[PDB]
Amino acid sequence: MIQKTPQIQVYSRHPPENGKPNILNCYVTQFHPPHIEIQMLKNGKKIPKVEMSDMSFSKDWSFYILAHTEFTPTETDTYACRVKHDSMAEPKTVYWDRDM
Amino acid sequence: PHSMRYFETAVSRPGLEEPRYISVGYVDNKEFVRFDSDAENPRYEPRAPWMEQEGPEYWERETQKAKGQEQWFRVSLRNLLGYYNQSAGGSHTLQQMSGCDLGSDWRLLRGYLQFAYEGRDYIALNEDLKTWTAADMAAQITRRKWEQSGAAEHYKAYLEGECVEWLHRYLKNGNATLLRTDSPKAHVTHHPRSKGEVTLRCWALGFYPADITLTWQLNGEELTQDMELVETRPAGDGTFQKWASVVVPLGKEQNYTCRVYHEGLPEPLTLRW
Amino acid sequence: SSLENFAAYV
Repeated sequence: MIQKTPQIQVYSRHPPENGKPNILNCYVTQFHPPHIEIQMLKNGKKIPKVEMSDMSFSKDWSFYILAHTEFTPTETDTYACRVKHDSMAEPKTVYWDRDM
Repeated sequence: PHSMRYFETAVSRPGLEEPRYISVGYVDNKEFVRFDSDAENPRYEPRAPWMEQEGPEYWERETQKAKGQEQWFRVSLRNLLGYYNQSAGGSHTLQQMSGCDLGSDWRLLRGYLQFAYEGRDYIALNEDLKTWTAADMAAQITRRKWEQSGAAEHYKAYLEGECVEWLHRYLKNGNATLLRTDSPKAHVTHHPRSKGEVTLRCWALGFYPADITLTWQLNGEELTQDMELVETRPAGDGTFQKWASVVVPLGKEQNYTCRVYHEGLPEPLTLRW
Repeated sequence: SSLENFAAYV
């Protein structure tokens, strides 16, 4: 019953420079129940060795977690974060927008 | 405005006896310790450098407490199932936030104790550390139960004693870490938006602490309601990020200015495209 | 240092 849809932000740790190694972050917040499944993608393919921080929750009780992996931005490769949470009928995929 | 807090979470696992239990402690919003029942060897662990100071007896003692807490949440979870007439074939959550705040004059400013069931407020200890505020009918049962048992006195004592003791301790040991700042590195970017209109985005990166304020101004007035502000996010290295943007008429970008206020900035920054 | 809840459960 009690359910809250997660907010999702996908962004790099450092300013994006095509061809230069960086770290892609997928910050998921404001969700409940705590159980959640996160995946990060490069051209629609799961990226290996994606690291997940430990879960925590905010002052408003909603949970949050940070997923991140190494990546090198380019002109043609796409990067996204797909989230599966009981608050949604199907997994939500958010693409990385370097201007955000 | 210093503070310490412990955010505990217990999640029932259908069919199983033991719920998963996670406890995270913070000092000035910085995670410094954590305990997770899911680990191969459940134990409170350092999550910040200056906690290396503590000896083994400290972790052992904290870990023992965690075991105690686990039992408490397990029984509480079960009781809550009955209050709401819920089936145990599903998962449920019981959360707790507790701690203390120090005012300007380093004295105790406020003590905190609140619980949430299924992510919603259940019951909370009032600022007087004597009375309880219940959120619904079920909680009222708990409230009446705790007034009769004098539970508040137990919490008040921790909140005004041990809580203050250690917060002072941690603030002293992590002083060089907690009292530091990393002022933001900011810049303005220009982006297409729609016909005759472009987007100006003001970024603040690598800053610490998280507290910050970004504003846009047009003709000396802040664009209070015509500005998009993303929520502060972790860079992943201990610092934070944030930005605020505005959609402006193409050919008038210059008329807009961004200001960045951070406690690491003695004077606020003033940027533009 | 973490708090240990009172004997009384919810």
